[PDB]
Amino acid sequence: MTLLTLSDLLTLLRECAGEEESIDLGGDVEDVAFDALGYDSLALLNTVGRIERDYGVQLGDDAVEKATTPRALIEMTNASLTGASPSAGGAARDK
Repeated sequence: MTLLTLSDLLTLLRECAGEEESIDLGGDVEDVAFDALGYDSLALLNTVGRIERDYGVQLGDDAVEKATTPRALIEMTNASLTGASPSAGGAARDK
């Protein structure tokens, strides 16, 4: 599917919180922790849910844990989209 952007994660977050602007904080909140901008987790949990379903991402369930900033979630998503789904692996020990 299509990767993700800051404007995306922001709006979906905005919809979750119920704000009237994808980026109400202003803009200087791309590298600020969710708790540092005003997000708790419950809202993020919902937003992340819509993303995993809307984008169909699934690199790691713990991605939400490490995800402290928006660039994190977006990174995990963009990484999933760019990854183009997994494939187990393919070591080199045959012919």
